[PDB]
Formats: sequence, structure tokens, C-alpha cells
Amino acid sequence: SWEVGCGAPVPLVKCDENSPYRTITGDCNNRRSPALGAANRALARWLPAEYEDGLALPFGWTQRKTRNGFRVPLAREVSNKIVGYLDEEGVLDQNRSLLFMQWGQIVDHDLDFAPETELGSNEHSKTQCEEYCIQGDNCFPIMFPKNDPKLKTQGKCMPFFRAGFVCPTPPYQSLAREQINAVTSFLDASLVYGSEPSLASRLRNLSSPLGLMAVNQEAWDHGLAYLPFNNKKPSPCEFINTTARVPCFLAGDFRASEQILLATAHTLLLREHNRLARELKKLNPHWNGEKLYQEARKILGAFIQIITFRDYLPIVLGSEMQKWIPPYQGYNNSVDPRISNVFTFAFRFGHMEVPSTVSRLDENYQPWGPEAELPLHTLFFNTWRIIKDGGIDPLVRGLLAKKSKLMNQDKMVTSELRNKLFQPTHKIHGFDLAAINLQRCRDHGMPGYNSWRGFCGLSQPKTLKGLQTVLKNKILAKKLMDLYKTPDNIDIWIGGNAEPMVERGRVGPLLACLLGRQFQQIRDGDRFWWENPGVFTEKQRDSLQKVSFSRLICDNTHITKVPLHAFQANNYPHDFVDCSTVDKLDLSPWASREN
Ligand code: HEM
Ligand SMILES: *[C@@H]1O[C@H](CO)[C@@H](O[C@@H]2O[C@H](CO)[C@@H](O)[C@H](O)[C@H]2NC(C)=O)[C@H](O)[C@H]1NC(C)=O
Ligand SMILES: *[C@@H]1O[C@H](CO)[C@@H](O)[C@H](O)[C@H]1NC(C)=O
Ligand SMILES: *[C@@H]1O[C@H](CO)[C@@H](O)[C@H](O)[C@H]1NC(C)=O
Ligand SMILES: *[C@@H]1O[C@H](CO)[C@@H](O)[C@H](O)[C@H]1NC(C)=O
Ligand SMILES: [Ca+2]
Repeated sequence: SWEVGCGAPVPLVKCDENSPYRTITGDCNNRRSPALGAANRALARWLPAEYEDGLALPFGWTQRKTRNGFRVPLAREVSNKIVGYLDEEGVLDQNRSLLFMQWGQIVDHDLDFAPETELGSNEHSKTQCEEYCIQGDNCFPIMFPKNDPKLKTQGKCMPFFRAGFVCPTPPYQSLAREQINAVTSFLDASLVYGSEPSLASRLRNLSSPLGLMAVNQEAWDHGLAYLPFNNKKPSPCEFINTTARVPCFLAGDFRASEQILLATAHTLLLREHNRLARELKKLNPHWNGEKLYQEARKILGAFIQIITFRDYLPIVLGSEMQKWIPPYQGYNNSVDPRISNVFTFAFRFGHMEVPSTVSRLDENYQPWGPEAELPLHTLFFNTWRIIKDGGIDPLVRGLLAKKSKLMNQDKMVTSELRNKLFQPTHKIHGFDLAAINLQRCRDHGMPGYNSWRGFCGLSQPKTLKGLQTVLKNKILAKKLMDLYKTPDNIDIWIGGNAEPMVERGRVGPLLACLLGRQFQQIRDGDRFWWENPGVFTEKQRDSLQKVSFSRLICDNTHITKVPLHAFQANNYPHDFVDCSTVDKLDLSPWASREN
């Protein structure tokens, strides 16, 4: 066994039993073991961590040491050989809107974050890793293979630092290293409100007693709000353009400004919250600040649950959706709602769905201006193209009228992310999201592909012919084999994503199984699930049953023409209808008859 509960960083676990609202930290959801699904605790291990030394080291740390008799391939070599492609033609998913990709990143953020090791204060370590590419302690550089273009213009490696782990920040033994999930495992709208009280309050507007979320005072969007700027220096949003000097936004989740479209979706959320607190004020004028905030927060987290589970998940899982997420049967206190470590990798499937460009569209959904279509890499940490360039309404149109990239066996990840990714405190648009993912798998001591195949009640190929038959691809199988030398060594991220898509779905069997379980666990282990009897009133539930993303757009943007089904591909003007004919969220069921 292990020390039953290592817990030096998490002390305070005091719970109010009457409380009708979720805590910001996730704590007190589970009564028998409150810390389940709470921010700042270890990610769950569905299977024992697999580490080079069986403690904290990652495979590929010691050159001599092999995994199952073979050396594991360099993350970047796998990337170049398998992940990359040149031709962006015929790569768009015909039946998925770009919103599909976007919602997947939103939901993912709400659920898990495993941030890097924070051990360098007035230290050159972030630069000693980057400048001289020397692996040590938390620094775990992604080295370039022999034939690599980036070797010629960038250096010997790409900087990479290991993720944070519970108890000691830098040293520990002998139990296996466990990474931290810095957000709440629950689909609770954390990304809008925060997972810490320190952040939660800063995000709030406590000046007025209207329970509104703090907005921007330096800029507006045709009378509509923008999230507040985060005034911390240095900002990468200012670094990308030093002339525009527009900093990153401040949201409930740290990563909000990574790409313009996510920041965009973050802006749509804050608005719907403020819009909700204003309607509650009008029907319940006796309700105070905190109460207006909490009830609005309660409704938004319910909205994210319905969209994700009713509209989003069935089109990710497709045929495999009932097999894993059968109709709700109520809260089950024995269900672990913690995000597992492997899900933070299973969910990365979304990377394949990211297209190489983003567009801006006018009322007739036509190119908005001369540069309307821009390359994705010019949008990493770019908040200025929203403030100084037309607001969100044009971007929210792109999201409805354009397509997500379709995952493709010979075209998995676009170069915008493969070669051109920007990372804070590193200057260049010259990083690789694919290499990073694979590096992270090893950093998190991930079990190989077959361990996971076995875990899901699926076959475990040991030959080239076996792998060919599972992937339904000769050449993909051969490249993987030549690199890994065995399936048993294939990193889960590239292994799960290499499998053909399930019928009516956008992922393979292995991912549909992993994604499948996790989502059902976060629905069943949630005491505050919107459908759990007693959370909302019988009537409130009938009002919430009508929410839509279309409605979220109409309610919080000046667009008046939207599809009925926001995630499927939709063309203008045919697939578009007026906002007038769209179900509204009636808030009458929230009337507080106190007298
Ligand atoms: C830029 C990036 C994106 C869009 C242009 C993007 C998009 C997605 C989608 C669509 C996802 C799911 C449907 C998704 C999931 C997860 N991501 Fe990814 N993402 C961009 C960039 C990054 C970067 C950089 C990281 C950090 C990777 C690391 O190991 O350091 C990243 C991570 C993740 C992630 C793991 C979250 C966690 O638990 O830490 C997903 C589950 N994304 N992204
Ligand atoms: C930096 O941001 C500035 C300011 O928004 C961008 O400047 C503008 O872009 C074009 C000119 O090419 C004009 O439409 C705007 O009027 C410009 N504004 C100003 C103040 O010059 C500039 O293009 C951005 N630069 C980079 C490298 O991203
Ligand atoms: C598109 O997806 C929807 C589900 O989101 C489905 O009902 C429809 O049949 C699909 N269209 C095609 C051509 O497969
Ligand atoms: C707080 O709310 C008041 C009243 O609506 C508003 O005037 C003020 O601008 C808000 N402050 C912030 C920082 O959002
Ligand atoms: C509750 O979870 C337990 C443990 O996973 C499971 O055995 C049981 O079937 C669940 N209860 C219901 C009503 O589904
Ligand atoms: Ca959460």
C-alpha cells in the first residue's frame, strides 16, 4: 500500500452542510470524502504510473534505459514522421462547425489543468533549459532528431519543463509521482469563475450589489462587455504585438487567451452570466449581491452541462455514446468524479481538429475586410485583434460558418501548432504541440498503448500485421512500428489518435472508451448535476432543457442569424434562421416568493 493520503499542500477541508451551492474549489461536493473532485489535488490513476525508475522519472530520460527492450523515440521525431503534413486542402470536416473544436477546448479547460513546476523565482533556470538544452530536475528538453529543419534555425532543442506533483514541489520518494489538477474535476463553469477563492473574488465586481462579474473599463463591444485585462507583467498578449500593447484577459481559467477563438468563447460566457444576474435582479429585487452571483453561476454551470452532454458528447462519441453514458440515473456517492491523468491526454484529440486559419465575417457571412482570413499562429495570445479589430461578433460568425479540421491519418496536426506554436516567456512562434503532448505522456508516467487497449477490453497487437489491422492502415502501422518497435511502447496520445473513427463519431474505440468513462464519472459523481433531483426545481429543469448555443449567441452578441444546430456544419443563408424563431431561456421559475 501507500501512505493513505499524502496531503501537505491541501489542509483546509471545512464544509457547510446546508450550502446549496458548489464551492469554488470543488470541495464538499462528496460528503463521505469531500476532497474528491477538488482543485489542487492529484489527478486520479486509473492504472499504476509507468516510470523509467518506477518513481518519478520519465521514459526517455536515461538513454541507456529502454522500455520493454527498446529505446523510446524522440517526441519530435514521431511528430515529423507521423504527425505532420503540408497540404491543407481537403482537410476540413464536412459535418462539424469550427465551434465543435472550440467547445471541446472550453470543456477541457473546465475539467483539467496540470500546470508546470513553479520553482524558479529570480532564477535563470527557465533560460538555462532553453539556452543550453541541458536536462536536469524539472527541465526535460525536447531534443531535435538528426534530419530536422528546426535544428538549422532554432537550436538543439525545444524547452520543456515537467508538470507539478503533489506534496514536495521538487524532491520526493518513494511513492510514484502524481501530477496536480489545478481546477475542479466537475463541469461547474470553473473556467468562468475560478478554482481558487483568491482568483474567484478578483474576477467578481464587489463594488455594486448586483452580483455581476467584473468587466472591462478600458474598452467595449458596441455596448457589450469584454473580460477584464490581466495586468500582470510580463504578458505574451503584449509581447506578440508591442505596438498595440493589449494585455491578456482575466478569466476563471488561466489559459483563456491562448488563442483568439477561446478568448472569444470566454467572452460569450461572462456576458451570459451578467445578463443572468440582471434578469434575476428584475424578478427578485430583494435578492442580494452574493445570491444574484450564486444563482447566475448555478445556471451557467447547468448550461455547460446540457450543451456538453446533450449536443457535444454524442457527436464526439457517436455510436459508443450509450455504451458509456446511458441516460442519467441520479447522483451516486460511490462514483469517483476526479479527472484521471490519462483523460488529460485522451482529450487532446481536439488538437487534430484545429484548422490552419481563422476568419472574420460580416452580416451576410462574407469576408469581413481585406485580411478577414488569418493564419492560426498569428492568433496565439492575440487579444488585440478583438479590441482594435472588430470585437467578437465577426469571430463568432466564423465559428458558425467554418469547419473544424477533420482528423486524418496522414494529416493529423497542422503546422500552425506542429511548428509554429507560441509559448509564454519563449520568444518564437516555433514550437510543436505534438512533440509536447508526447513529452507530457512520458512526464506523467503514462502506461503505453496496449496497457490502455487491455484496459478497455480491446485487443493488444504485437506485430506489424496486428497494428495494421487495428489502425486499418499499412503505412501508418509501419512508421509507428519502425519508431516504437512495438505497440507496447506507443505513447497513448499518438496511439489513441491513430485509430480510425467510430461510426457517427469523431474518435476511435480506445478514446471513446477513455473519454466515455470519464464523462459518465463526472456526471454521476456530481452532487450538483443539473438534473439531480432537488438541485433545480421541477419547473426550472423544464426551462433549462431548452438552452442552446444559438441562444447564447443571440443573447450575448449582435448577431441575429444563427443555425439551429451549432455543432454540425451550417452554410449561410440556407442553414441559418432568425434569432426570433429560437427557444429562449425563460427565467420565471426563479421567482422568489419570500412573503
Ligand atoms: C493553441 C491550442 C489550441 C487551439 C488553437 C488547443 C485546442 C484544444 C482543443 C480543441 C482541445 C479538445 C477538444 C484541447 C485539449 C487539451 N489541450 Fe490543447 N490547444 C492549444 C494548445 C495547448 C497547449 C500549449 C497545451 C499544453 C500541453 C502540455 O502538455 O504542456 C494544451 C493542452 C491541452 C490539454 C491538457 C490539459 C491539462 O490537463 O493540462 C487538453 C485536455 N493545449 N486543446
Ligand atoms: C499591431 O497592432 C497594431 C495596432 O492595432 C496594428 O496596427 C494596425 O494594422 C493596420 C496597419 O497595417 C491598420 O488597420 C491599423 O490602423 C493599424 N493600427 C496602428 C495603430 O498602426 C499592427 O498591424 C499590429 N502589428 C503586428 C506586427 O501585429
Ligand atoms: C451530421 O451530423 C448530424 C449530427 O450532428 C447528423 O444528424 C447528420 O445525419 C449528419 N450528416 C451527415 C451527412 O452525416
Ligand atoms: C460594477 O458594477 C457597477 C454597477 O453595474 C458598474 O458601474 C461598474 O463599472 C462595475 N465595476 C466593474 C469593475 O466591473
Ligand atoms: C454507484 O457506483 C457504484 C460504484 O462504481 C456502482 O457499483 C453502482 O452501480 C452505482 N449506482 C448506480 C445506481 O448506478
Ligand atoms: Ca471544473
